[PDB]
Amino acid sequence: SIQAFVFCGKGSNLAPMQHSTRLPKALLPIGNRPMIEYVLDWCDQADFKEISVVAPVDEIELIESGLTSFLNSNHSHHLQDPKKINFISTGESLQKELLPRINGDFVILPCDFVTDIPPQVLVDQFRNRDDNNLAMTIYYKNSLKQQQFFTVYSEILLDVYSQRDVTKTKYLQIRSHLLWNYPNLTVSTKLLNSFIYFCSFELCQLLKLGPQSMSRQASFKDPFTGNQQQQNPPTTIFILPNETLFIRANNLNAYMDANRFVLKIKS
Amino acid sequence: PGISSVIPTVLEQSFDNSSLISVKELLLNKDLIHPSILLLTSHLAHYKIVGSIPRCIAMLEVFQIVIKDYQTPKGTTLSRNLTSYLSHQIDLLKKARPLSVTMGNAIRWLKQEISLIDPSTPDKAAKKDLCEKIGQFAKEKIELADQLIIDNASTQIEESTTIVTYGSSKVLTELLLHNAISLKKNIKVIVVDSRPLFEGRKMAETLRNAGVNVMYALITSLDTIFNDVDYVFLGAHSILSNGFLYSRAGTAMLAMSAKRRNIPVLVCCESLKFSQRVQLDSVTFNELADPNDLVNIDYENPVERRGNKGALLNQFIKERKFEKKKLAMENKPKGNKIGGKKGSEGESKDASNEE
Amino acid sequence: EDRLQAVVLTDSYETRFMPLTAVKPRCLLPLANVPLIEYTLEFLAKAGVHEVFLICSSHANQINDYIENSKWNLPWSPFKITTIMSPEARCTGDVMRDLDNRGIITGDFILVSGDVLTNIDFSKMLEFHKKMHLQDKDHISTMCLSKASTYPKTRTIEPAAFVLDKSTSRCIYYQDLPLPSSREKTSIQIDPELLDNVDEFVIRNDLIDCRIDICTSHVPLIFQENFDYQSLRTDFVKGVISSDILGKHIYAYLTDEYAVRVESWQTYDTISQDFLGRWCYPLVLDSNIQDDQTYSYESRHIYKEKDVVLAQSCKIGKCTAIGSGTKIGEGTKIENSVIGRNCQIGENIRIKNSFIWDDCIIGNNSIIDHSLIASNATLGSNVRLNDGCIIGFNVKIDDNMDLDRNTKISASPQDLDDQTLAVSIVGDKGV
Amino acid sequence: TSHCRFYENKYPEIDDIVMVNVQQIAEMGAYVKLLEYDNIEGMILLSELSRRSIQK
Repeated sequence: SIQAFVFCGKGSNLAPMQHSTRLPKALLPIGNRPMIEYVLDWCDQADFKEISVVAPVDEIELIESGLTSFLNSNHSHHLQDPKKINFISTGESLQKELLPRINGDFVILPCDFVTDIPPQVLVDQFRNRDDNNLAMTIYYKNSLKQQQFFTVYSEILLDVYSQRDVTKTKYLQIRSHLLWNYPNLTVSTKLLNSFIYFCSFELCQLLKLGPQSMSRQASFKDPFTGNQQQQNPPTTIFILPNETLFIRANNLNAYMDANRFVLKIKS
Repeated sequence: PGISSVIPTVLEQSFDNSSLISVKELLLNKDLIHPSILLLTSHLAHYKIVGSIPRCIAMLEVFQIVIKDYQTPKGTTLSRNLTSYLSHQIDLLKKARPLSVTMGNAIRWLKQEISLIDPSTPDKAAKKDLCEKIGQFAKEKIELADQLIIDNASTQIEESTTIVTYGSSKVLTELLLHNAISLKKNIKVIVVDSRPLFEGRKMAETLRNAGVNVMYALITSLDTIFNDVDYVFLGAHSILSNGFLYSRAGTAMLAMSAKRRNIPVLVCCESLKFSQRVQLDSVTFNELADPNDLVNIDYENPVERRGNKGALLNQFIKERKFEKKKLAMENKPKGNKIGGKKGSEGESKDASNEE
Repeated sequence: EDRLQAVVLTDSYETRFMPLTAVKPRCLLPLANVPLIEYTLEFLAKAGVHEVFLICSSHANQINDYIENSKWNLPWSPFKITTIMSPEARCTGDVMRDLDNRGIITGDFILVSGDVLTNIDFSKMLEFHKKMHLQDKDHISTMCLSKASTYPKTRTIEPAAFVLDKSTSRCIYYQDLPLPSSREKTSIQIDPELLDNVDEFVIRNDLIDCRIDICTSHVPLIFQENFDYQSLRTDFVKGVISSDILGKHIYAYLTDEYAVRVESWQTYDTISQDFLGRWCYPLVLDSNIQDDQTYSYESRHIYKEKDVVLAQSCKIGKCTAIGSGTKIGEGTKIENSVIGRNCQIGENIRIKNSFIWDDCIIGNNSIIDHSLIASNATLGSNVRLNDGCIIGFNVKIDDNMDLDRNTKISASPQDLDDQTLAVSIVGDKGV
Repeated sequence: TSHCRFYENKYPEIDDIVMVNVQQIAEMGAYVKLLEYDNIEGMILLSELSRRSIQK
């Protein structure tokens, strides 16, 4: 009924410690408290039973060791290794592989986490409002140019479309048939997406018959068009993306931010 | 079980017959607890739609699901800890929010069933039949009862009628729908609704979705449509062996008004709604939720606003209490129609011997 | 902020209301026995205007007469009414230019375009505007917005678009598209210049239109400078914003209250329906602003005026209105309709979301399923119309008629179908 | 169209067994169509139907 997956990879995005021969992405003590410790704590809070961590080509035993020693654990944590890995997909290829072991619902959570917010309320939201998928966006760094933008809805709370600024046409575009049903659409500037995914019961059919998603974003939330043509088959409750806003200063990892995180922690 | 008590709000000097508060937000849940029940509790905590009849059905469904999930263990027998589990569940339900007579009856029936089937029988064979029997029971003591009610209404109700109702009496709604679409007759249906619950509004919406002409009403006046109103059905929850009714909100007021002006009121119910317990006032057993339904300034339910309201303890002594279930009278609801077709509420327990 | 002067636009878009307008104009026609400019006048009075500018052009004489009749020509009020002359079927640029040439205003002036019915307080808004002005020199105009009627599924013609701000409240862009009949465009481009100066952005699509602007002493100068502008919403404000004058900003304010401008027929119908319901509180028929009308609220959702004669055995519905001196024999199955003052009726009116204007003589029998009857357009015997049917001026309807959806009836006693004199689509006589 | 008897003759005998599909109850018993011997209605009175909630 309740199981979770922990994504782990290799330090490709980070620039100035990560390129060492024996040090992994999961075990990085950059800012006092360990990186995967937080994740473990979160898991514990969430009351999830059989949680399995997915491992890449690099580091096979180190993660196991981390899981076992150092720390209270008690619960049966197991480290499984899929084979089809390229990194040219971060975890999509792993997700595709692990699907018959999912009995009910699963949550996607990376190895790197910075958390301060209450985390039960996300789960509760996912449960209650008849939501298929729910993601999170958090405020810009408060402590003392070209930016990234995403779609929001605030009074029900809903998500629509996702585009960054790396590879796109210079001017913005809004579809017509994806407006006559669900009218009001809002775009915010300050918000930063943490890349946390929640999945319901019927999602396993997509990642075995016809995959298209890259970096776990393309063919997951954006194909919710119930107008115009009707060509791509919808899987049944209609396809609906969701988003929520939170106050506390803690966010994602994609660019150079470790140094800022370090500055932040001592408060 | 987990964690109990630790909650705000005073005991209240006026009206304290039953305990007032609970488990809403989940933390450190036990391994053996089925999540469906938890989900149901979460729903009920802030529910709009269900009332009396569908709740019981939902409970039954949940029980069936649980049964389906469970198999006879190696060490412990089939009748070893099942009863204990049931008791625990009941306790949890009580903790969440007080329950109905129908639910109790269902529980009793379940217990009887458990008593009936001997543990020496083949296990697979047992629940195969047990589940079927449960299904049959569900069909009979609910859907068939509803059908019977409908048929009673059919013979009695005149050639096209103006109908007035209150609450979320699902059976009555169904009947109305049938009248509108299946048998096809004129339906000038009037629905009344209060502040704390938006049940009436929901009913109206549903009717609109089916294509029905509805008249929406509130507390401030009722008589404005009366002084014209010809035939009325009341909101139902539970019946007593007095001849009285334990129902929702200002239904009693409506009944009184009806008594005063022209014509009495009538209520149709299920044959397994009746109790053998008795009471005669709105002080006996009060059904309570948190005083928060009128804190938000009207309109919709989830809003979150900045204003003035929110003084439960902030200012120099203030209490904002309410009631959900009240006492409906006897001399006015002359009609009672069940699985036994015809009779009066003056015959308060004529069917209790027959069952 | 004492002593004010404003310019109001009336008879803005004729031919948009295609069935009507030939001798009697557009704005002169009532909503439900009461004209639409009256509300505007009331609003102006509430505001505190001392000098009123008003434009007349098409069928102007009658409008002028009506204005004269209404009790504002006398010096009891702080304001006087003056007429601005303009050629047949005109825009707003030319008129603005004319006004500029004439040259009177010193300080603040308000331009209201279209047909606006309001139930809102504006003193606070004015105060806010003043405050904004005090804040910084380079500041232009104020605008109003409101949340739309739930879901736009029946309202098909106009879907608005606004890109606003939280702190200072500012917008540049606006867009409209059709779609439900035949789809076309699926892309809209947005300004990428300077954004991070204010940081916060709130985009809202479906909102109720009115077109109101509280303007400072900049607009006429701007007009004088650049003579290429035609309309204010599409060209002017946007132009001003787009690197024309450095540092110039606008202000915005939101109100949830009912305020709708009229443009089409279905919209008009919806407005009428809203009025029939108790949606408006400063504007209801029982209060009576004119002090000559005697309408009062009644049971089973009906509006009525004194003395209405009707024969025995009746059947009445909801959200209706019946005028004074409406002499009815047998019949009436009234469901969701407006009927004007004094209507002689022979027998029976099957009413299913219908409409009737000022002074209509109806003969024998009519099965009506959502249709409108205009002023002095008398109905003969046997009237049968489907949904959305609209009749014009002086239509002397005789024996036997059948029409369907989207059909339009003329007013001329010029080009359009369904003729006035001697029947409609059963005989050809007239111009 | 669905008709025709299952056996050789139209009308049943004495002591023979038949299966019935019920349509409506109360007032008489069950004047109902047969699935063993023709589609024409056959009736039971409210006495031979039950032995040991019956109307439910």
